[PDB]
Amino acid sequence: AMIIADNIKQFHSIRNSLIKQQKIGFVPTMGALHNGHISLIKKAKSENDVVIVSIFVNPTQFNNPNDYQTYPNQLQQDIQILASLDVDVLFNPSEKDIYPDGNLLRIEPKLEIANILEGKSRPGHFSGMLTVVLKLLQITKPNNLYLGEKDYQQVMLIKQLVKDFFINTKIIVCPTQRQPSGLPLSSRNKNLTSTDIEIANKIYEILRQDDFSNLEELTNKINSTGAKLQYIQKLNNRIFLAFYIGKVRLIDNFLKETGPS
Amino acid sequence: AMIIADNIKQFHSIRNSLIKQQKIGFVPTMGALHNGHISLIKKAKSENDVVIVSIFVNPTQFNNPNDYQTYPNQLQQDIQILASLDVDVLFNPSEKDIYPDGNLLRIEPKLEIANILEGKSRPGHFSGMLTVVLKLLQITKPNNLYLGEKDYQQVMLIKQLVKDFFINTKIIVCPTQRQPSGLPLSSRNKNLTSTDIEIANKIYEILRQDDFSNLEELTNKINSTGAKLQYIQKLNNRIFLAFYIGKVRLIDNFLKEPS
Ligand SMILES: Nc1ncnc2c1ncn2[C@@H]1O[C@H](COP(=O)(O)OP(=O)(O)NP(=O)(O)O)[C@@H](O)[C@H]1O
Ligand SMILES: Nc1ncnc2c1ncn2[C@@H]1O[C@H](COP(=O)(O)OP(=O)(O)NP(=O)(O)O)[C@@H](O)[C@H]1O
Ligand code: PRO
Ligand code: PRO
Ligand SMILES: [Mg+2]
Repeated sequence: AMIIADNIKQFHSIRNSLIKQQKIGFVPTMGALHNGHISLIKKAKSENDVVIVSIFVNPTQFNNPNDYQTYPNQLQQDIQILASLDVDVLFNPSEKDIYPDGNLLRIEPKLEIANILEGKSRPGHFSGMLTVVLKLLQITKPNNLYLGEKDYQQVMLIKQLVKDFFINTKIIVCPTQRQPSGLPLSSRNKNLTSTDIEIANKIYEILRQDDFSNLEELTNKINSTGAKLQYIQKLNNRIFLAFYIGKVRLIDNFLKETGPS
Repeated sequence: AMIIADNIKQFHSIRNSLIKQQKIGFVPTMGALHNGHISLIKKAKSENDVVIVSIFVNPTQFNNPNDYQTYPNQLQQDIQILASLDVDVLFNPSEKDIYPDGNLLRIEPKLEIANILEGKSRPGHFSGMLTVVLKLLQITKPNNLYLGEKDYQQVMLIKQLVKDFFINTKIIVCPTQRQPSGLPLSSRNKNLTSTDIEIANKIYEILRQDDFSNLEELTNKINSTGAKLQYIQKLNNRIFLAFYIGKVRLIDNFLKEPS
């Protein structure tokens, strides 16, 4: 019963079948679906008449090519996961349908929140994500859109985007889903070995009780577990970080006062 | 009968009060209307049930400050003109309206056609225009967009923009309106002096005979008029050129065989 639009043409026909009198939620993803994804969907299903999920791994937002090839995909499973949530439409285009001409027109952010943290760390990542998210919104024309708090600046950036471009959509920000350790669910977590999860869980032991008072000391702890701490910083009440375990790269942010978990 | 909407909110309630059975044409402009502009509008009135003209001078497209200070305002004369055309809606917003938070998000082109001609001589300009046109379209949501062939690159660029961003609007291209001399109707012309105006026509009488076989010579000819030629080239079947007369900056493009 879930419909699958494999290309834009299919999706357009579906999309122009629905009335305006009714509510369309949209959850975009790169697939390899986990409990975090699933939470956004559920919430979408609670608030809307039609739920659209897209799965596209957008090339232009990967600054790291090996990351791009390394990126997990299991579509047949994602479809099964998606159909067991009674998702109405899976939009699953190819690069060729999103970028018929290649990437010739791009959103380039100039803001402070764009030059820090994830923005400094992955150059061009934000441009790419902003370009695809604009295109996805234009295609899906949703009433409601669901985003994880996990990628915080992503949310800010998309909030500005829909404002600046006069896109009529509510943005709902969903809380980050975590493991008991406090470790946030991530698709790239599939790529980490048993040895790494050990480290990862160690890191979160450290984070779970720590002051955040002294940041240089914490880096030292985290770097000692074998992961490479990339950035860690305080903004308002909130801590942000990124780090590598092996070749797998993970980000997190949470309220300083409460978290992770 | 013409609604003048000086802000987005006013404009929205107007935009969304309209039926699907009505076709909306849009003619974006920077104001200071001349017959070039009119020609576009006369063509929109003919193909549409509702015509929307906008006047916004977009700061973001200007790569020269004095060009921006220079840029001609006749707002009241423009309202008049737009009224004797029986234009339905005049949308003329302010900067706060269009860039509520400043200019944070930009359309940036990477293609050759944005790296040549007007693109070299006006850095930042194409990104500026693309951003405003995107906003303008996202706001007006029209069926038909009317653009002049005079800004050729821009036309090409807006054609890309529309296709890349999945906006359903037809692009309709309209022929350059000219003075008898062949000089293209232009807003900045209202800045030419009476003698500068005669220099323009000299330049165009020179263009009216050239086989365009030697451009350095055509160049020296143009420059001997007092003008300062910025560039001239053939790409495909056409000439593109731009030049200065004093402070005023003008451009053209046409088939090798400006009538
Ligand atoms: N643990 C999570 N809790 C809540 N939302 C999440 C979580 N993880 C991801 N999301 C959101 O799901 C959407 C898709 O994430 P996704 O695009 O698939 O790529 P990613 O962030 O680079 N790798 P991943 O960690 O799986 O998201 C985004 O809005 C994410 O913020
Ligand atoms: N002489 C002309 N003939 C036909 N169309 C024109 C002419 N001049 C301008 N237009 C078009 O009218 C629309 C608005 O132009 P405009 O906003 O005034 O920017 P512009 O290129 O600086 N125009 P201008 O300064 O008047 O030459 C654009 O699509 C133009 O290409
Ligand atoms: O462009 C993307 O892929 C990001 C990921 C979550 C939704 N938006
Ligand atoms: O209106 C504008 O912003 C310019 C001139 C017409 C098309 N682009
Ligand atoms: Mg994913």
